[PDB]
Amino acid sequence: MMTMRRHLLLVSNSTLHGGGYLEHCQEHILKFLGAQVKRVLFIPYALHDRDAYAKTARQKFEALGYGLDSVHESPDPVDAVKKAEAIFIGGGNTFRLLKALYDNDLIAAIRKRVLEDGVPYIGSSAGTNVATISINTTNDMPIVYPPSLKALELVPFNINPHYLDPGETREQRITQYHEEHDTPPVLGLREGCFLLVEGDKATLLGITRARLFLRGKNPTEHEPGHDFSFLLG
Amino acid sequence: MMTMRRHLLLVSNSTLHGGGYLEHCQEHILKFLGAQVKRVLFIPYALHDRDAYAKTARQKFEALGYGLDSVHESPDPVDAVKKAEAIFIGGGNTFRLLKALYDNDLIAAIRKRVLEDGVPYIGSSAGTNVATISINTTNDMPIVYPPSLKALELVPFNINPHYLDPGETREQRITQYHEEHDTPPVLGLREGCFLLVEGDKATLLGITRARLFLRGKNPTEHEPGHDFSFLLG
Ligand SMILES: [Ca+2]
Ligand SMILES: [Ca+2]
Ligand code: NA
Ligand code: NA
Ligand code: NA
Ligand code: NA
Ligand code: NA
Ligand code: NA
Repeated sequence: MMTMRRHLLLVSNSTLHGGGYLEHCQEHILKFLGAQVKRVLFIPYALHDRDAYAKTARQKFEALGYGLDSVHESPDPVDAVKKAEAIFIGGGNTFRLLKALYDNDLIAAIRKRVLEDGVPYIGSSAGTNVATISINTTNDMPIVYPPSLKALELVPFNINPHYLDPGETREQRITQYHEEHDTPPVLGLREGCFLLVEGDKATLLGITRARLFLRGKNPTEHEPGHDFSFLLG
Repeated sequence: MMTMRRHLLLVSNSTLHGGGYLEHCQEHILKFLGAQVKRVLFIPYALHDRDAYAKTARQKFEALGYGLDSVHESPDPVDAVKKAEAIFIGGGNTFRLLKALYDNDLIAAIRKRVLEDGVPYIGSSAGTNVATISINTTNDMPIVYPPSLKALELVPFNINPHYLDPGETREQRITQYHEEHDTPPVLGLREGCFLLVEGDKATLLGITRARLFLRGKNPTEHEPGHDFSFLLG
């Protein structure tokens, strides 16, 4: 099941304005990866300049004591995922990222490595969206067309990153999704939120609150430290 | 060709805050439809409560002197489009609207009625997006998955409605689209803009400016009255 195998750190936003790349989440990255991970595999596909993206991510991970391989430098991305000790999918355009995961045959390979082999997964922004059941609640523009909005399904609910309190407001847009048939919960992570998933346990971390939307129900609001395990099953 | 057959009125936004539904565009609706049109066929699919939407649109069109039929009350939507004297597609969620046009077999039927038979088409917001080549530059959330982002193709360029001057800014999001291969121009219509297309002529109307994005180029900015015929070919 998920109990001994799933490890996810799902970050809303990579950079606090004025802060460094991954700075506000760096302590929980260290605790999450530990020293049993030596190199992280980065997926840069959400941004167009993958070389510049990978160089940026590498500088930060090397500072934290990890090597960084970018899948876009491997001749065989599936093999790179097969060998990964940890996977980090960064932010950018969520549709570009999801289409690239399908185009490179990485949906099944990443799900396998994370949920079957127990490899830790870090997402930020678009990379948090693609950890979820689907990208239905992204904020991004549909600049390309993936073959489905279904994503890695590492968790069975949706996430709206960089959730924004009151052109439809964010809650209005999420309410329309919940007009659709049988749609799953939508966890609104504000900019300072991250969700740590360890097996069947999920915990809100960071310094901002998260707003939980359920179909047909009034949203319920949740403080850092909040137990979200019930969203997993 | 388009010269004697295409008639489009593409509105960015249906309601100015504080104003009435379609009030800021009502003079150009009257001039566009004339008295040779007696009834308008409404497509309400962008919103969930289609009955309430149709009642709202009908009140406004009846005030302007037109009957209003809603396709969602016809037993055969294709037949309703075949018989329409004019088509109005209103705002709501663009993905819900486009998927519903495909689900109801209306993409080919509306293109035929407008571009081959010369029936006038009015779009607002989501209904302006679906008049274009594709919905790649919508602002809306992907709450459902149409089978393609290709739309009615009544014009060969993209439109970003409710364009917003400086979470990626609007220009940043459009610039990412133009990182993609061979993407067409993106006309940014601000809230007060509408585009009148008559055959091979296109004219910006209203009381706000429009910002034109071309792949690899600095955006060029355009005053009401501006001739956009070059975007059509
Ligand atoms: Ca997003
Ligand atoms: Ca839109
Ligand atoms: Na994004
Ligand atoms: Na694998
Ligand atoms: Na999601
Ligand atoms: Na909309
Ligand atoms: Na037709
Ligand atoms: Na468009």
